[PDB]
Amino acid sequence: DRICTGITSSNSPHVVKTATQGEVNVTGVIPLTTTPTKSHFANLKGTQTRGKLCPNCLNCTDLDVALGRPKCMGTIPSAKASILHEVKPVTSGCFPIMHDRTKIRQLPNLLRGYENIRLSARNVTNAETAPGGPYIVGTSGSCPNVTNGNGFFATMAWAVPKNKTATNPLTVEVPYICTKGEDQITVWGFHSDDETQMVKLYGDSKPQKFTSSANGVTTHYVSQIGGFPNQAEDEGLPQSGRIVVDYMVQKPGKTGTIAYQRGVLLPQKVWCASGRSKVIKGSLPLIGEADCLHEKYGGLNKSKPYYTGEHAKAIGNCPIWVKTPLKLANGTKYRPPAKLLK
Amino acid sequence: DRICTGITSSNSPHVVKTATQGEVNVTGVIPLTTTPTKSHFANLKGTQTRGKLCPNCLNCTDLDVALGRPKCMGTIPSAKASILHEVKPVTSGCFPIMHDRTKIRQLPNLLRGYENIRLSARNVTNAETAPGGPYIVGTSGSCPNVTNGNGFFATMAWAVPKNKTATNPLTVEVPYICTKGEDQITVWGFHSDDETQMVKLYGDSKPQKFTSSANGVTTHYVSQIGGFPNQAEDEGLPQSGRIVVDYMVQKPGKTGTIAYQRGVLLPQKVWCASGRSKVIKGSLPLIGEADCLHEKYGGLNKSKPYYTGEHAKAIGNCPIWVKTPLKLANGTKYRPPAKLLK
Amino acid sequence: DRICTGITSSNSPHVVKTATQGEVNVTGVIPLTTTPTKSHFANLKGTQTRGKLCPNCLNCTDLDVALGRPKCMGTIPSAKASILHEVKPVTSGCFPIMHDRTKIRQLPNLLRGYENIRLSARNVTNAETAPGGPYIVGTSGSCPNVTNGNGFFATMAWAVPKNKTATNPLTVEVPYICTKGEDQITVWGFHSDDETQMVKLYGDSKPQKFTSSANGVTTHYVSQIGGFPNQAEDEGLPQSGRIVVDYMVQKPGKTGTIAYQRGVLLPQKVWCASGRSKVIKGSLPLIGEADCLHEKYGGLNKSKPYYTGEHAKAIGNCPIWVKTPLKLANGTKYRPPAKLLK
Amino acid sequence: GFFGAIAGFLEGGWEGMIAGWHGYTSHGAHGVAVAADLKSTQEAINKITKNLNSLSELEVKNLQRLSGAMDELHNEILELDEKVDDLRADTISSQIELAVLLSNEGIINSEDEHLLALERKLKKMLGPSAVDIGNGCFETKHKCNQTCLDRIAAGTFNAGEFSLPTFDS
Amino acid sequence: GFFGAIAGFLEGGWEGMIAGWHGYTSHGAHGVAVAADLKSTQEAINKITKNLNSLSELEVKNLQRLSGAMDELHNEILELDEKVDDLRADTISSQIELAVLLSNEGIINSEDEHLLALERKLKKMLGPSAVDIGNGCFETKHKCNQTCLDRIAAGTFNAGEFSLPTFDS
Amino acid sequence: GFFGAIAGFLEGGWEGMIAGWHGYTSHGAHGVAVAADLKSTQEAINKITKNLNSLSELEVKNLQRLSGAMDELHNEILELDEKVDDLRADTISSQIELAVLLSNEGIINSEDEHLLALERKLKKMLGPSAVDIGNGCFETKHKCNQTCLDRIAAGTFNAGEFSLPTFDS
Ligand SMILES: CC(=O)N[C@H]1[C@@H](O[C@H]2[C@@H](O)[C@@H](CO)O[C@@H](O[C@H]3[C@H](O)[C@@H](O)[C@H](O)O[C@@H]3CO)[C@@H]2O)O[C@H](CO)[C@@H](O)[C@@H]1O[C@@H]1O[C@H](CO)[C@H](O)[C@H](O[C@]2(C(=O)O)C[C@H](O)[C@@H](NC(C)=O)[C@H]([C@H](O)[C@H](O)CO)O2)[C@H]1O
Ligand SMILES: CC(=O)N[C@H]1[C@@H](O[C@H]2[C@@H](O)[C@@H](CO)O[C@@H](O[C@H]3[C@H](O)[C@@H](O)[C@H](O)O[C@@H]3CO)[C@@H]2O)O[C@H](CO)[C@@H](O)[C@@H]1O[C@@H]1O[C@H](CO)[C@H](O)[C@H](O[C@]2(C(=O)O)C[C@H](O)[C@@H](NC(C)=O)[C@H]([C@H](O)[C@H](O)CO)O2)[C@H]1O
Ligand SMILES: CC(=O)N[C@H]1[C@@H](O[C@H]2[C@@H](O)[C@@H](CO)O[C@@H](O[C@H]3[C@H](O)[C@@H](O)[C@H](O)O[C@@H]3CO)[C@@H]2O)O[C@H](CO)[C@@H](O)[C@@H]1O[C@@H]1O[C@H](CO)[C@H](O)[C@H](O[C@]2(C(=O)O)C[C@H](O)[C@@H](NC(C)=O)[C@H]([C@H](O)[C@H](O)CO)O2)[C@H]1O
Ligand SMILES: *[C@@H]1O[C@H](CO)[C@@H](O[C@@H]2O[C@H](CO)[C@@H](O)[C@H](O)[C@H]2NC(C)=O)[C@H](O)[C@H]1NC(C)=O
Ligand SMILES: *[C@@H]1O[C@H](CO)[C@@H](O[C@@H]2O[C@H](CO)[C@@H](O)[C@H](O)[C@H]2NC(C)=O)[C@H](O)[C@H]1NC(C)=O
Ligand SMILES: *[C@@H]1O[C@H](CO)[C@@H](O[C@@H]2O[C@H](CO)[C@@H](O)[C@H](O)[C@H]2NC(C)=O)[C@H](O)[C@H]1NC(C)=O
Ligand SMILES: *[C@@H]1O[C@H](CO)[C@@H](O[C@@H]2O[C@H](CO)[C@@H](O)[C@H](O)[C@H]2NC(C)=O)[C@H](O)[C@H]1NC(C)=O
Ligand SMILES: *[C@@H]1O[C@H](CO)[C@@H](O[C@@H]2O[C@H](CO)[C@@H](O)[C@H](O)[C@H]2NC(C)=O)[C@H](O)[C@H]1NC(C)=O
Ligand SMILES: *[C@@H]1O[C@H](CO)[C@@H](O[C@@H]2O[C@H](CO)[C@@H](O)[C@H](O)[C@H]2NC(C)=O)[C@H](O)[C@H]1NC(C)=O
Ligand SMILES: *[C@@H]1O[C@H](CO)[C@@H](O[C@@H]2O[C@H](CO)[C@@H](O)[C@H](O)[C@H]2NC(C)=O)[C@H](O)[C@H]1NC(C)=O
Ligand SMILES: *[C@@H]1O[C@H](CO)[C@@H](O[C@@H]2O[C@H](CO)[C@@H](O)[C@H](O)[C@H]2NC(C)=O)[C@H](O)[C@H]1NC(C)=O
Ligand SMILES: *[C@@H]1O[C@H](CO)[C@@H](O[C@@H]2O[C@H](CO)[C@@H](O)[C@H](O)[C@H]2NC(C)=O)[C@H](O)[C@H]1NC(C)=O
Ligand SMILES: *[C@@H]1O[C@H](CO)[C@@H](O)[C@H](O)[C@H]1NC(C)=O
Ligand SMILES: *[C@@H]1O[C@H](CO)[C@@H](O)[C@H](O)[C@H]1NC(C)=O
Ligand SMILES: *[C@@H]1O[C@H](CO)[C@@H](O)[C@H](O)[C@H]1NC(C)=O
Ligand SMILES: *[C@@H]1O[C@H](CO)[C@@H](O)[C@H](O)[C@H]1NC(C)=O
Repeated sequence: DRICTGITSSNSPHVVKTATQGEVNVTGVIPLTTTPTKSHFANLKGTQTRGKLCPNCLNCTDLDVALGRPKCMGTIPSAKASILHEVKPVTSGCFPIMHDRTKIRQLPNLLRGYENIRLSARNVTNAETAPGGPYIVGTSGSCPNVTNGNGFFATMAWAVPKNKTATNPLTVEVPYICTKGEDQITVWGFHSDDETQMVKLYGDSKPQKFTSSANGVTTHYVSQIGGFPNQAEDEGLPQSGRIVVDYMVQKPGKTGTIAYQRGVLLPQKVWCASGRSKVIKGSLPLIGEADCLHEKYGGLNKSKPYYTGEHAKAIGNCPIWVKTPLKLANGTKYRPPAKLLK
Repeated sequence: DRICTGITSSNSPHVVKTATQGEVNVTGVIPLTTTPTKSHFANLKGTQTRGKLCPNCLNCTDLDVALGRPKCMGTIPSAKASILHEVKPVTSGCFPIMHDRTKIRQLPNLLRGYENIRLSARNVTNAETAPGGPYIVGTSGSCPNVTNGNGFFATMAWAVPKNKTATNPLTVEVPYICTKGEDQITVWGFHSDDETQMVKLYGDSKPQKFTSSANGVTTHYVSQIGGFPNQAEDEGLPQSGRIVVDYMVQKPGKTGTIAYQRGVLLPQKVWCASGRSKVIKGSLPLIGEADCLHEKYGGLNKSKPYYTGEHAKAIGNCPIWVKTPLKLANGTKYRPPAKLLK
Repeated sequence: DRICTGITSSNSPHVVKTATQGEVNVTGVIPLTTTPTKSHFANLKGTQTRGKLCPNCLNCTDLDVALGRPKCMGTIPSAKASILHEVKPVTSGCFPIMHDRTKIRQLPNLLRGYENIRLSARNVTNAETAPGGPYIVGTSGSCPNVTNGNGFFATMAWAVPKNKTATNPLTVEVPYICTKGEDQITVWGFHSDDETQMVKLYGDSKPQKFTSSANGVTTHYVSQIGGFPNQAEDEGLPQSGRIVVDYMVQKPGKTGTIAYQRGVLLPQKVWCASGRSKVIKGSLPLIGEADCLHEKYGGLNKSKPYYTGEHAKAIGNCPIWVKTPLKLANGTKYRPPAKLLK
Repeated sequence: GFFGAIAGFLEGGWEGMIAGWHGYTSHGAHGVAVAADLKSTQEAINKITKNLNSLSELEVKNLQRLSGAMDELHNEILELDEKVDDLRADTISSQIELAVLLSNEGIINSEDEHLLALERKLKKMLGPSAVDIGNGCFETKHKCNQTCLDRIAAGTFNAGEFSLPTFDS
Repeated sequence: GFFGAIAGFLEGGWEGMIAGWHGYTSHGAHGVAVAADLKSTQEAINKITKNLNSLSELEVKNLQRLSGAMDELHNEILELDEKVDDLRADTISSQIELAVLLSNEGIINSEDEHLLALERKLKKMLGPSAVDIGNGCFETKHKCNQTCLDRIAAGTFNAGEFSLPTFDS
Repeated sequence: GFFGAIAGFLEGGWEGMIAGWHGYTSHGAHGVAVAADLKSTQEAINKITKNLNSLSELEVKNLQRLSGAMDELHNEILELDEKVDDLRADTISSQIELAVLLSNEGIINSEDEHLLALERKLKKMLGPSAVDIGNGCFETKHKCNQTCLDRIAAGTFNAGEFSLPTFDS
């Protein structure tokens, strides 16, 4: 009489990978993979999320807040997780900017990159005593106040010169100004207007040249006088003219240098930013919470160790991407049922 | 009487790697490695190859075609594999360019990077009505026609001003112009000439300034009047002067801006390019076909899974590089022949 | 009577990782990990170390040597290992530079990157016959000689113009000049001074413009006339004025182009550099020798194959970084002592 | 596997052991009995569980946006960042695929060790009167129907229930 | 290997089995006979073949030029792209080296399992009259010359050809 | 391990074998004797040593500063270089962790093979009069005190010292 050892025969629909035996069939498997689905973004659990540079300086753009617009000036906190919702952000009024002639659009997206950001603790450069004639810090309607009046970006001073005269390039030397080992983001620009209005506000009616230097990087601009572009991302008709605006990143302890002429929107309130926040491209009504933010799939919480789908940047406690669905053999290699015995 | 189990003793010239036993000798081995040899480049099987931006606009350079030279204007297809044969491409005539003063040389190599490219579907900016005086779209011998005459790069308009007068910087606003989410590559430049000829063609004989702005990137040029460099990559003697040419990459939906004076070769026919072609450094008489293009070894078809040699960029169905020749043990660890038995 | 096989029970304080059995206790372990300690930097064994661009042109800065200062001109060798000790290097006198307005500070750190470097084998551009009027190669005290006198950076010529007159931009064409497939690092700049002194030395007292072009990269400067910054990194009182200096990297066979006016410190002695030296951030009294230089831990010699600690760049025969301390099981899984027998 | 093939085991599934994966068969006048050892299977199920825990420990850095690289100004950098992200994803994925492969091979190959273990558990409790074939089977001097077999799977068997010798602990 | 050394097997090559890698020897008045099992060796040759197929599945992204990075204008980017290419090549190469190492170790270490399998195939067909030593060898009550041995390698043997007992299927 | 549990071995440490990791016990009127085989343990110690040498061969490119990327001018490149350095460090670290894990698992799992080898060394030298249980133990027809056991660990034993049969080489 025989008493033997044997293994089972069973339903083995799952196929697994094996180096020695090639692809084998198996009783059961524990899948390690999943294809998540596109859902909305949420609050990264262990850290803190952003998307609006400011919550309590409500009804604005991110860019508006970046530029230092009158009402859009809220004391804004930290994160260590940030969502990038507008790849090319827009302004919501104030004085008409010719956005596309500089890198200025991305200024919020740059700021977003830091943990700690702050409007200012002063303003860098005396707008009145600035090189070139004594200036009257121009202000403009088209940029209301808390009380109404005329506004001009806390960011920059609208240096309109009394003693109206043409000027050979003047140099300001925008100093560091900040606390700690923060960075400084200086913002500035130049106003230009039509032939007639140019002579009115400044004693010159020809293209004005502007050159900046910071961390070895030089930029050079030449103003436009006539036929400005069909006003957009503005409010209401100082349409005679426009502003070209640019930013300047000053690393800790370093000095910037703006050579300028007429229409110079000198810098004033300068950002100081520090730390590194983890940034990702998302969509921003941030509903509830997830474990891990995926650029595509979005708010998504970890179930299995690996995931299948579209690879993309993701932050937080994420499953790791994998080329193919992966299964862990939880059973026995398929054996046919046996009567091949005697 | 004994009946035992035993293993063989045999020729075991091949040595293999083993974690537990160190380096062991083995009966046979299946090598997984090879050192390919430098051979010519060929047509990447599963995709489609380039090397000449255009086949049917024959006898030219790639740069010539890039610049929009009169005869070098062939309706050019797609690839998804491209070969980069000239690291620093040359022009084959037309008006003498001062190539080295801008990034213009690489323009083909940039274009090559895209799957879909196209000469134009229009021309951007009215050469006649361009800011500054009414222009007569200059044409020049040294750049023949299909019929002979005077040529000037479909790319750009030779804006020669009637009413010859000096000009403060004028701004054009080079618009997007393209179909789909393509990119636009705008091309432009400025002609300069000797003292006398400068006053003749334009009413001014002093260095002329030129500034462009696109996607936040600014460039600034100052023309040369005298002692131009020993003409090269040209045809025949409008040697009085030269052209400095540059390109401007407009991403989808974005506007470029050229501030300019006298000698302005305005843009006209503008490239639209889309898709991504896989590019590699090669040599270009493309003979027959291979499986995988290697920067060094070149046309090369997969035999074994891994390869030894020089690492380099490679596209297609390639073997993967490996530090050392690798062998798969196909046999038994070396045992000495046995009479150590009783 | 029973004779059995058994394994030991012993002190098993060490815990190890195992895929099948989870974390197990083990008799003994061979640790593969270590946390090195911060110690000084030393001479990388198999290669050759740098830190001072020059040893025998003693008492100087690296920048001083870069700039071609009179006494700081030592015939300097090779390495294949280099230490970067000053992230933002300083000058030790000569004519006062306005360092922060260009990328010039990093010039040594760039040079350091090459194996082979050399002061010059000539000087590029005739200082006298340079475009613009005949120049008297200005020299200045504040920059002593081997014998005392007036010095000005072997690097550059202080092109002071006899026939004092204002000048429309003039173009020089800085040629390649070098041996082999080396790179060329051209150095240049512009002197500026107060209103009165400007008219004295050059016939013009207004902001002077300067534009360079090399390998498609354009830079543009505008001189300052008044209120120069509180002199620093200088010697002794030609405080009327300052120098802004910049460098230009010419790849093999390529020509540079400087458009300039008044105050032009033309280039002269031009660096040729070749090869690639392995560079790392360190601190530079180089004491004795190590096996492997770590940015943090510093001079450090290999004991175990892996290391725990702070990841950082490291060169030479280094242990490889690892997230967690790793041990190799050298013994038996913990078994409790046995009387669970009958 | 390669062991069972050479050392003539039966590549024979026994549909019927509804419970365990591995156990004992039993052959005679009664026909063929079948049993499943409830310790070989819980030991197999445990191994797999731990392997799952090991496979699920791997931590890999997050992989996010470049802080200073701007969406329209630094596109050539941003491209190289896309390439880096892709190559990371690819490399680790291929490593994960390898980890699991080795894991699988191991789990699969183990079965023949369970069988070889189960067989030694049997040799002991069948006593010295039995005869080991080499098959993973035993020639016994007594009958073994389902109740007998079930007692071998439970470890509650006595060769001595049927007057034969025994190994005493 | 470490098994054969401890459990006193013979680290003995038998030049002469021209065919298989593993088989049987045979010792007596006739001297020493040698045979090679043609199933242990085709099972070994198959394993290796599949391992080769597994090793040859690994796909790794192509690794090409940066589309927007230009040969004279973006050299600092292009350098970082060279570095990336090199580090990729290095990482995957080291992973491939590991995959093969594990593969090799496995293929090599398997031999002692073949031997242990072959031995069980023998214990069965030599019948219950034989005596297992522990060596991987058997003391038999009958002579076994080359014709006898060749019949054990073929699996066509009968202890009963020489009037002795047998295990019946 | 999973083998010893199923095939009822003793998960029993024998504190007392001060020398080897693995060896023999011995049970009777004399009580319990203990010995350690000095060949199973030097074979285990060797394996580990080589594994250490294998683990210590891995070469990985140096990882240094970008030559043309300058500390204040190219910060967006330098950042992407930090990212690259970090991701390299992470990937290889995770691979090294895997190599060692497999190494450990192997070293640990091997013990039951040593035991199984040691047991075959015993079956031979105890002779044909002994009885293999399946336990990794043997029922003998003679007493075996410490001096007898020490002679089994040394391989210097003769079943015949006590008039019983023997297997002759
Ligand atoms: C700028 C201006 O004065 N425009 C007012 C005016 O516009 C037309 C009118 O002057 C007319 C007179 O001949 O000429 C037109 O000029 C051009 C024409 O545009 C060209 O196409 C053609 O080629 O040549 C013509 C002749 O030169 C003018 O277009 O009339 C309108 C309607 O009545 C007024 O709204 C304009 O006044 C400005 O209105 C805005 C609101 O819409 C503001 O209230 C302006 O007040 C500020 C401001 O808030 O921005 C007050 C600031 O203190 C001041 N800043 C400084 C530093 O002085 C600014 C600044 O001067 C202007 O914005 C410059 O454009 O104005 C109010 O002046
Ligand atoms: C430019 C020109 O007119 N050159 C022709 C001429 O050259 C010498 C001659 O004029 C002479 C007269 O005193 O003076 C020399 O001037 C300089 C000297 O170079 C300096 O070294 C010194 O310092 O000062 C001197 C005094 O100023 C001239 O060098 O003579 C030669 C030989 O006879 C002619 O070939 C030149 O005419 C041009 O020839 C070329 C072919 O070689 C073309 O056919 C030109 O025709 C075009 C053209 O095809 O490019 C026709 C175009 O319609 C026209 N474009 C526009 C917008 O007007 C261009 C354009 O004017 C020129 O290219 C500008 O250089 O010419 C033909 O004029
Ligand atoms: C530059 C100069 O001449 N300074 C000397 C002088 O300075 C004051 C003095 O001239 C005074 C006269 O009215 O006016 C002051 O001018 C300004 C004032 O600064 C402003 O604040 C105000 O707004 O307006 C005033 C009126 O314009 C001057 O500041 O006096 C001092 C003390 O006596 C002298 O040291 C100055 O002479 C120079 O001294 C230095 C050493 O300190 C050198 O020895 C100079 O010699 C060189 C040199 O070595 O650099 C010799 C070179 O050959 C020469 N190079 C060339 C190309 O000509 C240079 C070069 O001219 C100067 O460096 C330019 O500043 O000088 C020596 O002249
Ligand atoms: C082993 O598994 C495979 C699949 O893993 C089974 O065959 C598959 O049958 C299903 C039923 O819809 C199909 O989806 C698959 O396409 C089939 N396989 C393939 C690769 O085409 C197979 O029946 C299982 N069992 C056995 C005994 O092989
Ligand atoms: C610098 O900051 C101050 C507030 O700290 C700004 O405030 C006033 O600006 C007006 C402009 O017309 C000046 O006339 C006042 O002297 C400033 N102080 C006040 C409120 O009395 C100032 O605008 C900022 N920068 C400038 C433009 O100088
Ligand atoms: C992922 O995990 C978290 C668990 O914290 C989920 O967050 C909860 O969202 C539910 C929505 O049904 C709310 O009711 C809870 O208030 C949230 N957490 C708790 C318990 O406070 C999240 O919804 C999960 N799913 C995904 C994909 O985001
Ligand atoms: C095992 O293989 C090694 C090589 O893999 C054999 O020794 C080599 O002999 C060849 C003959 O030309 C040389 O190329 C090698 O240099 C020798 N080895 C080394 C590392 O130097 C060896 O003879 C083989 N067989 C045995 C039994 O060891
Ligand atoms: C814009 O494209 C047109 C063709 O679509 C170009 O064609 C002619 O250019 C000449 C230049 O002298 C003009 O006089 C004609 O009016 C154009 N049309 C024709 C052929 O009659 C034109 O050159 C392009 N750009 C310019 C320079 O305006
Ligand atoms: C690599 O593989 C391809 C196989 O398709 C080879 O391509 C053939 O080239 C031969 C040259 O002898 C021609 O006769 C054939 O026309 C080509 N393919 C076919 C069959 O149409 C290629 O030559 C191989 N070798 C290398 C290294 O390129
Ligand atoms: C097995 O090792 C663990 C540690 O590797 C031992 O328990 C540890 O006791 C030490 C003594 O100071 C502590 O540092 C650890 O905190 C303890 N373990 C943990 C994880 O907390 C254990 O005693 C060892 N032996 C056995 C039999 O388990
Ligand atoms: C070019 O190199 C030469 C040495 O090779 C430099 O030497 C002298 O410069 C002075 C400047 O006043 C000239 O007057 C002399 O003609 C030069 N030669 C000598 C020593 O007689 C020269 O300075 C360098 N560059 C310049 C400025 O031309
Ligand atoms: C790392 O290894 C080297 C061994 O070459 C050590 O270098 C020696 O430094 C000692 C200091 O005690 C000197 O006495 C020797 O002159 C040096 N090498 C020899 C033998 O010539 C180095 O000190 C070691 N330790 C570290 C961490 O740097
Ligand atoms: C708002 O605007 C008025 C003038 O336009 C200005 O004087 C006032 O300071 C502003 N409001 C504040 C800060 O109280
Ligand atoms: C070729 O050139 C002539 C004048 O040079 C021009 O008028 C003509 O349009 C061109 N050929 C064509 C497009 O028919
Ligand atoms: C040092 O300086 C003097 C004048 O300042 C100069 O003439 C001389 O050539 C220099 N020394 C040398 C090179 O002999
Ligand atoms: C073991 O038994 C032998 C006799 O066979 C005796 O010589 C020896 O003393 C015994 N050892 C001990 C310590 O009991």
